[PDB]
Amino acid sequence: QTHVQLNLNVKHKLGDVTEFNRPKFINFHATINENYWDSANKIADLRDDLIRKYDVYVGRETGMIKTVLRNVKEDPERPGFADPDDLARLCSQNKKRYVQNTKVHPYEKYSNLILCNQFSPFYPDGTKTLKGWALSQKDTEDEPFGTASGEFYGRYIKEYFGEGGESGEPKPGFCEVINEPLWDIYDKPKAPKSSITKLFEFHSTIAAQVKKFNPDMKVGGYCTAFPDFELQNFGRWNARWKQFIDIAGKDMDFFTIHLYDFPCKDGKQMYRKGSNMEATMDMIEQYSMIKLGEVKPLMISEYSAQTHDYNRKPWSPYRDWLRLKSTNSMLMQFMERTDNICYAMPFAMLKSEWGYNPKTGLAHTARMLRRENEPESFTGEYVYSELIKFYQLWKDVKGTRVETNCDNPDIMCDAYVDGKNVYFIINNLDFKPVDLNLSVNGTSKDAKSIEVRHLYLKGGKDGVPILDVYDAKSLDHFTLETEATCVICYNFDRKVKINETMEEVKYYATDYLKEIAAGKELVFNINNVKKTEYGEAVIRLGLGRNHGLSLLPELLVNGKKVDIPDNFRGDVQKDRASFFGVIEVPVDYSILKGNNTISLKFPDNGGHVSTVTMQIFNFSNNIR
Ligand SMILES: OC[C@H]1O[C@@H](O)[C@H](O)[C@@H](O[C@@H]2O[C@H]3CO[C@@H]([C@@H]2O)[C@@H]3O)[C@H]1O
Ligand SMILES: OC[C@H]1O[C@@H](O[C@H]2[C@H]3OC[C@@H]2O[C@@H](O)[C@H]3O)[C@H](O)[C@@H](O)[C@H]1O
Ligand SMILES: [Ca+2]
Ligand SMILES: [Ca+2]
Ligand SMILES: [Ca+2]
Repeated sequence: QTHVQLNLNVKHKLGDVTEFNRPKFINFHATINENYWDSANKIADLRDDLIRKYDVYVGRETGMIKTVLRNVKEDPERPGFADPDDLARLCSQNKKRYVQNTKVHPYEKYSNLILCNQFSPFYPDGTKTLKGWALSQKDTEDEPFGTASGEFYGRYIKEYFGEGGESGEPKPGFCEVINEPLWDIYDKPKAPKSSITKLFEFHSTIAAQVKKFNPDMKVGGYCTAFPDFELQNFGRWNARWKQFIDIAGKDMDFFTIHLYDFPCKDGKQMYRKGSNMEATMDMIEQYSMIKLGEVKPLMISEYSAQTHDYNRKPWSPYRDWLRLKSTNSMLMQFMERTDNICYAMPFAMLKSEWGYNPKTGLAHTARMLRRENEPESFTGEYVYSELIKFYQLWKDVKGTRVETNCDNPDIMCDAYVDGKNVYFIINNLDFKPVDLNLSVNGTSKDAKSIEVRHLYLKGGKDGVPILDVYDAKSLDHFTLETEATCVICYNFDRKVKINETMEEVKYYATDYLKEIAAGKELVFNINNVKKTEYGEAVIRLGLGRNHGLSLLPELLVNGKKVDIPDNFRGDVQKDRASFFGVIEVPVDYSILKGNNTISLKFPDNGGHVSTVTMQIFNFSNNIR
């Protein structure tokens, strides 16, 4: 059994973040003004049900800007530039439409828009628009590559957006440069395999042009389709994200990636959830520290699962479950880094009827709504898909973060206190049910009530997701289902008193990315660590090694032996080509000091230590 402990009087502080951020986390890939809200739905006022009742935020949109780019006339004075007058005209037409759409204006308080360009025709590779012209491909001193694309983007933002309501749509919170560019440039079938670093320079040019027209706008990149750092023995890291940080890092306000699990690609299960995405995110942060001297805010503008083996099938509840389980796990992991995550958006769109292909009968694979007669036919009014269960599960969750601990790296836990209510969230990374023994410490009173919410799969493969919601007189034990999530809601007679603090600080090494040779000591240094009287600590070993190679180095911390656990967060990565993941190693707090030496010795040759980082948890008093 796994012991899960909730210390509800102990605030968990990370940087200056102490509270659950619903807009940052409980959101989806939509806008308040898409016309799909307003027709063909069983629920008459769908915004009120989805946005208001469930308290769900938006969003991200690429289609409006694409339509303007693809239809704008060319500047007669400057070949390869959008005409400023026609651009203003098209933007004005759209702005007028927004201004007249008064029913959506009260929902602006739920919206912080991520704007982004689709790859084509924004990337200036010669692709022509519907008006028969291509964005300038020049790369001169006065017209660096992407100048015309950048000017288009900057002018679009300036011309279309207003200050809310009758003044126009509020400005975006964040401007991503370009969606999944290296997928199109390098990796897709029949990709041209043009210059990778040219794309990175393009980001600097775009940022400068956007900020010429819109000085306060945050710009980011590179919006990576598949951040797969270990590939080609870390050659992929060295050619891509390393270079992007080196070239454009100083010019970006935020970094942005996409994170998709592959639960079923030609019958293989290749997950990021668990230790793999920890390694990806640690490598971005660690190298940012080395090169830039700071961690850059990270956006995850799309995440969950891509379901290859089900993507030529019609809709099913099971396909939605594949997405749900990835979303819940990834979300917990992003919550653990809330101080350095600026936005994380599960990839679920509202309706995307544009994505329905009448040739094949295939609807879009990530929708909040589906037609009543699906999967048999794409007919009938729209009703919620199973993805609504995510928003049902997370309903109400807010408040001050408090300390949890669970003694199984495959179980993730978190908790938030909102007055009299406490939300205790537990997620399973294991592929079997896990029996939990629950302890709630820090109050003298029993809860007045307990509501259990449990999201799991019934009936195995091709089964259905179930959201069980029930009241419990007590909850000392609970079986969490395979890859399942529960949210346990405790309600107390009076407001819960939070009277202690646990402050988490994450420290980075002076170096990274070291090759492993058998019996050869690798030495890392983590310095200026601040200790208090009482604390705990975790060393985070990012390892990228072929299968068959040891994940159990000899570890010395300040000359003292520290044991490495057999179990780490998530799966052993069997169907992946190699192992890439962070092994989390608890370390006795008394071994640590301000300047620390971490030594690793492996028994075999090959692979790399990608990163060594450390989390310190400092307590206000002797809370253990
Ligand atoms: O990298 C593996 C690929 O497998 C293919 O079977 C799949 O079609 C392909 O999907 C693509 O993935 C991202 C890049 O472009 C979109 C497309 O669906 C998506 O954003 C990819 O998964
Ligand atoms: O494919 C054209 C449509 O794309 C929609 O947005 C998509 C694209 O960017 C976000 C979202 O998903 C990605 O995979 C991209 O393909 C857009 O909303 C529509 O109006 C069309 O442009
Ligand atoms: Ca990409
Ligand atoms: Ca990559
Ligand atoms: Ca494990």
